[PDB]
Amino acid sequence: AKKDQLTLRGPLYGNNRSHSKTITRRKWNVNLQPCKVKTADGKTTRILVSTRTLRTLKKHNRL
Amino acid sequence: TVAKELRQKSSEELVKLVIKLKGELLEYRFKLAHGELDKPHLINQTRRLLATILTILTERKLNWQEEQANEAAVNAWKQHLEANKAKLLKSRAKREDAS
Amino acid sequence: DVTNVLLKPVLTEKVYFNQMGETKKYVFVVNPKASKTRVKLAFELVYGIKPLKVNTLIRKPTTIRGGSRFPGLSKLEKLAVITLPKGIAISV
Amino acid sequence: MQRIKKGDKVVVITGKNKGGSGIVLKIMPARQQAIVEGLNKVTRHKKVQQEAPIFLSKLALFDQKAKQQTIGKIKYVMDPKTNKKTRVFKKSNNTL
RNA sequence: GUUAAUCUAGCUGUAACCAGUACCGAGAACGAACACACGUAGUCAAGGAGAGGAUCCUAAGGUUAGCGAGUGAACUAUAGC
RNA sequence: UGAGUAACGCUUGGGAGUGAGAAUCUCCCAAACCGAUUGACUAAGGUUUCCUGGACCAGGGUCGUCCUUCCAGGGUUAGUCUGGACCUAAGCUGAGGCUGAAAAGCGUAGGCGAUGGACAACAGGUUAAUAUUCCUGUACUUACAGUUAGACUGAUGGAGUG
RNA sequence: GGGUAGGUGGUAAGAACCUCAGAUCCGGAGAUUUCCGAAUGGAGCAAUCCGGUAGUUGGAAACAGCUAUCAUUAAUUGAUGAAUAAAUAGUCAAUUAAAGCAAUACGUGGUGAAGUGAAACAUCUCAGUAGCCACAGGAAAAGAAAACGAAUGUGAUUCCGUGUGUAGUGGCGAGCGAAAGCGGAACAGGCCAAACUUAUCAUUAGAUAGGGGUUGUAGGGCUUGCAAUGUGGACUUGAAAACGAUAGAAGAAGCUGUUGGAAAGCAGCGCGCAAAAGGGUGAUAGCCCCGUAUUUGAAAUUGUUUUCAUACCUAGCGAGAUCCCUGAGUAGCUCGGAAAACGUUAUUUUGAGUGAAUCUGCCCAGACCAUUGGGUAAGCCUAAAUACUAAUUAGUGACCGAUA
Ligand SMILES: [Mg+2]
Ligand SMILES: [Mg+2]
Ligand SMILES: [Mg+2]
Ligand SMILES: [Mg+2]
Ligand SMILES: [Mg+2]
Ligand SMILES: [Mg+2]
Ligand SMILES: [Mg+2]
Ligand SMILES: [Mg+2]
Repeated sequence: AKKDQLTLRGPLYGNNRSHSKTITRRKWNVNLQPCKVKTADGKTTRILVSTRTLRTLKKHNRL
Repeated sequence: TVAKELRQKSSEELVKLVIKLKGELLEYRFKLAHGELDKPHLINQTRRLLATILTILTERKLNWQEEQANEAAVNAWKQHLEANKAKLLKSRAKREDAS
Repeated sequence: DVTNVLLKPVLTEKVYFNQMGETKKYVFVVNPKASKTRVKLAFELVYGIKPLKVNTLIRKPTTIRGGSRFPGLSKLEKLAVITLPKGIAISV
Repeated sequence: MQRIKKGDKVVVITGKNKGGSGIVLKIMPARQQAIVEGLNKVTRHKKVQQEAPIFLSKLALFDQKAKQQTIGKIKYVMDPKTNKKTRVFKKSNNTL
């Protein structure tokens, strides 16, 4: 699954409304990056996490 | 004719009754296979009998199974093995004489 | 050892032809799932003669009653013949 | 109960036979038939005088305790103090 | 493993389970809508002449090609000339 | 209606018998094709079509006392044969796992998967129908204990062979 | 328990029995419930094959009977344990849940066409329709205002009529089509986070379990007093009672004649009614039968309601003052898209980026600013009216009556 693991925010499906307004179905994929994390039992883990939650992790100092 | 079976030894006499009913039911059916069964109505009854008895040994917590806890036949088998001795002995003697 | 594996004997001309010999091959029909070990143990504990050899065949079902507006199917049965030593013979 | 039981006398109200008093032998309650002895003897031609069933509507019980051996209806409502359900004639009081 | 297990050779005894096993295997039982001139893996494969499983005739064995009986015109197919 | 027209899809002659009825069925005798086959054994398939007795609505390109049709009764017998209980190939499935909006897809260990590898039975006879299966005669194998003698065995793994 | 006098299911006569010591039958509750099948010991060509483990019986032993257990995954608990010393991954064990099916119906959610219309066609419509897929449920979803929107105003949601085919929107073409307001069915609003306080965690707590507190004419906490013992339910256990559902019991009244195969018709003289609904009976029956109206009744199982007790939750008016709290990668802003009636626009959502404030606040009243006025997001829960009926029971039809 190309959704992240902390939350489950998945792709968003929309239209590729070009000039002259021809419609074409298209997908938006979340930005996934392999940044680490540290749990409160040790067990440092590597999880595919999206960037929006990466910022939240960065400010709550969960690394 | 069931309360007259509850009162019986609902633990142990019923097991002997069950084995007797199975045996005589088997011999009934065998008699039915050939001729000489002149009361074909006895089968339906005897099966009908067991249906009650097991129904008791199932209401009580027990089982029909595990309650268990040749006049000239032996002579005929002895003759068979003796003939096998004779044939085997005759065969061995011919093999050892040949060599 | 329920001896529910001796359903019935079959009496045919072939059975008499084979039976009047010396080996005295009886025949029975047994539970379709039964096996030769269970058959011979059952014979031991129903009559009292430890049998010599046991043979089993099965008659696969076929069409029965042919064309009669309600055609049907026959019965799947396992016939086991039971052999006995030379000097012994019992009845059913 | 049942208006007609095996054994009791009974007569015919309608049909080719009138006042054909006789005894009942068999009753088939599922198909509403009765087999009254001495009535509707049809000469079977087997390839014999076996009877022919008569529907329970035609039949009617036969009073035998009144001087006028006439025909009447039946009550069941009489449950005698020392008895179970019984049959009693409406235009009389004669059990069975 | 020795305070003997395990194997080898022999003697006595015991046991050897489950399904298949018929018949057809094709100019009438299979695949072709059929008792349809078609198709379908492998095996056995006699004698004379012959290089041979070719070719002609026969053997072991096996079949009566499930409409006939006539006549012997035109005409058609097939052979012969 | 076309029409009682085309068609009836490779082959004979007779004697005796049966039967109400015969070209058509049973027997006999010839005759004519097959013979690297129309013969004999089996795999694949099909699923009782097999054997005996009976019947002749329908099916049979005619008829029929007869059929591979119909009806009643019957027949298939394994330590060694084909396959499981042993083995694996292509490949299939596939715990965890990887990837994928969803279903699913990919795939590791394991497991399946013969058309192949390894494994011990021959001859003859018998019934209407079965036969390395039943029977007769002679055999071998793989386990199990108990026993006599000898010997220290030596695998879930390594090697050789296969 | 009911219930009588026959019965052993239909093509079904005969044969052999059971039964009026109360069978069959009918209703409630039970037990048995081979094999495959989510299929789950391991396989597999579905309904077959091959087993392990622990007991017991037989046997000298293989071996065979007879019992129970043996899938995976997730959570929790315990044990064990790597490269690496400790630790985690992993492995083993124990307990508890589901995995599937179907009512071709209804609900939500994801994804999502084309035919066709436009007299062609791409924007558009068909259409967020069909289909595929996940997920339940007896109904679901939604929901208690950062609202409507123009006023001395309404006061959760849902559903019906109307507003209206309106205001608008649309290659301003085809077409699409509300939100207010109004009349109605039904009506309930509750609870956490955080301030503060308690106990304990090498108390580095920034964590665990309590108290307390729930918001807008702003509220609550913090300091201090008065009045309270009570309604109230979105609700736990018992007891009692009522009314039902599942077998059933009683249940009025007629003879005569003619045609006639048979009269129940037709005709004569009667009769009964809380029953002239219906079905059968040799032809069209109120009175031949079976029922119906009516009056009744349950050992056992089950439903709705009510009463009494029973927990948990729940209650009110004031005084002090720069005290503290009032849901952060959040609301916005930007780039691409969409839901909304609107073809992108206030409002609402978001894949990417950036990013605030704290009652003198924040948002809103179709771009926007000021004034005035309304409401307090960024946390949760919620019966009722509503949609649907393959199913059980009673019944209906200006519905079909064997090419329907
Ligand atoms: Mg051919
Ligand atoms: Mg060939
Ligand atoms: Mg040759
Ligand atoms: Mg040739
Ligand atoms: Mg002509
Ligand atoms: Mg002509
Ligand atoms: Mg012609
Ligand atoms: Mg404005």
